[PDB]
Amino acid sequence: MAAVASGSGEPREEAGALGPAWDESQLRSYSFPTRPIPRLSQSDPRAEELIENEEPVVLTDTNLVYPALKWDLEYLQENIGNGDFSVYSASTHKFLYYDEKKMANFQNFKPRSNREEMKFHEFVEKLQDIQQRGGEERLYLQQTLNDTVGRKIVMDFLGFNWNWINKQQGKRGWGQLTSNLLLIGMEGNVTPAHYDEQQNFFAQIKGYKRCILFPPDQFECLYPYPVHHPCDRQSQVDFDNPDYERFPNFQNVVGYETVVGPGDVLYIPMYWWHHIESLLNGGITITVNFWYKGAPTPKRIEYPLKAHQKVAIMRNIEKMLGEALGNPQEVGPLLNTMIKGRYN
Amino acid sequence: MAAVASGSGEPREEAGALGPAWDESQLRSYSFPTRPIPRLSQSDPRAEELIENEEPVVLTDTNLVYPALKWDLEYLQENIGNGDFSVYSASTHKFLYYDEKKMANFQNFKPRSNREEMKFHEFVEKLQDIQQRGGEERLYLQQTLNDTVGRKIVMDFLGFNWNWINKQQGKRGWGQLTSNLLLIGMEGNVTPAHYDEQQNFFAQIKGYKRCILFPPDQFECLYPYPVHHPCDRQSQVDFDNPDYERFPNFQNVVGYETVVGPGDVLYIPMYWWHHIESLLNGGITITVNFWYKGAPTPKRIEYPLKAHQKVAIMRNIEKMLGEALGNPQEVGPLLNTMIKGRYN
Amino acid sequence: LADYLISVGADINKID
Amino acid sequence: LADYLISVGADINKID
Ligand SMILES: O=C(O)CNC(=O)C(=O)O
Ligand SMILES: O=C(O)CNC(=O)C(=O)O
Ligand SMILES: [Zn+2]
Ligand SMILES: [Zn+2]
Repeated sequence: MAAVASGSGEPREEAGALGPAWDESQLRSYSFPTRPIPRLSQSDPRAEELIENEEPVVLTDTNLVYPALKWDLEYLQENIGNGDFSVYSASTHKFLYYDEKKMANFQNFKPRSNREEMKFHEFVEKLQDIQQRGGEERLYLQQTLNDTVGRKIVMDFLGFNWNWINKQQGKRGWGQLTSNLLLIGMEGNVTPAHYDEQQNFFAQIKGYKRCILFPPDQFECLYPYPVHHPCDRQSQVDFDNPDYERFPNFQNVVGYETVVGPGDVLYIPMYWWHHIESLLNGGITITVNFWYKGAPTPKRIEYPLKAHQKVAIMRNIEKMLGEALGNPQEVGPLLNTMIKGRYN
Repeated sequence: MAAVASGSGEPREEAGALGPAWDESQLRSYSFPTRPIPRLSQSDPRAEELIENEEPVVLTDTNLVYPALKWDLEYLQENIGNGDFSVYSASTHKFLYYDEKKMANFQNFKPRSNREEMKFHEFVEKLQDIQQRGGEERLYLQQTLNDTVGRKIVMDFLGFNWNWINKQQGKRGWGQLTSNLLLIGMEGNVTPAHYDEQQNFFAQIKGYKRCILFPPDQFECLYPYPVHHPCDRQSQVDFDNPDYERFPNFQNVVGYETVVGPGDVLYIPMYWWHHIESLLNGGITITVNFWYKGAPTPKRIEYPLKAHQKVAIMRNIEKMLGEALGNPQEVGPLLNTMIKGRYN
Repeated sequence: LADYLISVGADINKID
Repeated sequence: LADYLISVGADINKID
């Protein structure tokens, strides 16, 4: 009987009989099924095939950020330098991303998280203050690595496996590395489902993160915000309380998931939705991603179109209409007028 | 109490005490209100103002087609030449226009009228055959005037008031005259509501036609077919039996109407919807229209946009998506995906 | 471009 | 053009 959906599978055993890395109670509970993302060696031809076909895979032995595996708050505070770091703060576990430039278009959007620039030692101290007073405030540091980092971090950065990732960039025809985002979160933090328009090698350093991915063909089930809204590219669906009246096809969504730990690298293909959560009671998490611009669009389109190309078309229709109407608020009414009693 | 809608008004009296030109029983009955289109002399500055503002007006004294006022079936059969004339045939009074080039896109569209090419004497004879046998078949001749017409028709054509209409073309910045369509219909024939993308001076020659116009801002109430459908630019609504479940905003439509007779010229502005019916029991009708390409689009758009510019935008979105998806049938599903739970 | 989207065609109820 | 509509941007969850 057809009535597969293993999810992250049986938790892995840490070497030296150090016990399970995590347990099922540290995962949040959601309404949809999932199947596992494959975990493979970087020397496995299957892994090359998945990356080539823009499908996710966890690579267990790239050594991509090997020198960063010794990173923790004390080491970073000593060596990360005196630059500013963007720290998001929220009274909820969900850190929904928003584009500050688009907030003028939507005056009624009130962010639930707020950004504060601070030095790294201030970040560590605010964490301490929270932890000792039993506070419910949550922090998520998210900052691109820049030229202000200290000498030891430079040394560690130079020690990444550029041989391997530069070869991937070349083999896939991708554009330049645009940035490395340092992500330091508290246990239980969640980045809600969204897609990015760049290719991502997501390199886990400390702690464990559950990553739930959805292919671009589930656009219909995930209901992104309007393109001019500050939450462009993020799902409108509250995974903790899905509104099935507004979002009926969320009842059909099916994810791919994995739990990445220190040394793992997750390939998140461009336009793939991803929901990322730091495991409950797992301590702080540290990740560095590697964002690459996608390979150029082919000069002559080949049919059938891929799912992500249809997403690109819809985004461009929304952008063009916003510019032509002179106001993004008129996009919706025009689109509805175009469809009602004509295409629906 | 605000609870104006005169319609065509009290029928006009024919000169020489020849009685009313028409009576209310010769008009079909419809569900919506209407107000009158103004009837003015071409020397009235109000008429110039209406044409300039792309609003309809009936001009009563242009002499635009003065030499054609003696036209009837016998005169035309003698002098119109031996060319082919497109004659549409239908078992209904409604002659819904369709684009034969688009029929490959929609295999399930079965036209209710059929086109037959014939000589003018064959057209007259088929009319006779119908009239004598009490048949229910209906014919509508619709043919652009071309270089095959006989010498007397050339003389009559040369006698049109080109001084007047060439001045209008110049004053409005319109493009070239593209064609003169000769329209010869049977009493009771109806051309269902549609808009054209050219400017039209509609010159009535024989019989009376009731013209019901709707401004471009009633797009929302009139539900045009998809752009790739053969009935592009025609309303989907059956005015004789409006489906208010599919077309709810047809309950809000408001028209402008008039009855034109011999010597009248109706300005039908580009993008204005028009429904045209030859009066019941009024005999055959003869019209010649004058179609002009619109004035060029301004280089820099000025806001707010006019209603017809929003129509132009929607048409271009539908066209572009058809080309990009490689198949017009995919337009609807993509548009719905773009709107559902996002803009509606 | 914004200018292109406002551009009009010249389609009319007449066979080509 | 058909090519333009398929073109992608480079937007990511990162402040400029
Ligand atoms: O790690 C997180 O919490 C969120 N990360 C991303 O969305 C990403 O790397 O693209
Ligand atoms: O006269 C008719 O029956 C139909 N005419 C038109 O749609 C027109 O002239 O644009
Ligand atoms: Zn992301
Ligand atoms: Zn017309």
